[PDB]
Amino acid sequence: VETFAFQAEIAQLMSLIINTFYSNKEIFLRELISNSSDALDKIRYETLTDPSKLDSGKELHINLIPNKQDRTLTIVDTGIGMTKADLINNLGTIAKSGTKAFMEALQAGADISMIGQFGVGFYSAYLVAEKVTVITKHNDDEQYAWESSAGGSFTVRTDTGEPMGRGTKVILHLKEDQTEYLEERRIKEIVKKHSQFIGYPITLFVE
Ligand SMILES: O=c1[nH]c2ccccc2n1-c1ccc(O)cc1O
Repeated sequence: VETFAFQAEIAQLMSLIINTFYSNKEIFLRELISNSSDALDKIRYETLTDPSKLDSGKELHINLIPNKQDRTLTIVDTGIGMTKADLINNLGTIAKSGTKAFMEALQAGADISMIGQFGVGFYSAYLVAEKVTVITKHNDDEQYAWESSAGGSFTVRTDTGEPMGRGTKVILHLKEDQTEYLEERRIKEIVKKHSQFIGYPITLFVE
């Protein structure tokens, strides 16, 4: 198990998110589904020039799996996935995002609301989760599990668990007061309101 520090600005962004009373928390699901769609688009385009890219799995979809017993909501996609390097760089640093302008924008006009337009939508997961685990398999690497309960650091380790072929699974370990996101009716309404036009099947697994 390797432990890494988040880039300073990401750590600051996470604390803000972690501690906010921002009301419209449901946007977290929109952001994760939008990230999954992007990942699926990526593997799908690459497969136009090289069909063998789908040897790890031909299905392109997104599944939502609430688990009331474990208090987890899991978002699984079969997109392009992430290499170890991608995990460390993309979830650990500002990378390609507009993080700095977002951090500045506490004086522009928008609050916590425009996160997704600044390329940092992923972190909205911390509005509802005390901890996030990301399990991922990219065609070019082994399967890895990234995890963080914020606080400034994250871990990365080889994942020997159930093989996924290719894709990314985000497991949200929900805060005790955010269990509404495990309710079928709530999940349905959020998908309909924010993600209805996503170009891949989004399937809710009923408990
Ligand atoms: O695993 C991934 N590879 C990607 C490539 C491009 C965009 C998003 C990508 N993702 C990705 C990132 C965050 C998620 O919540 C889900 C994902 O599938």
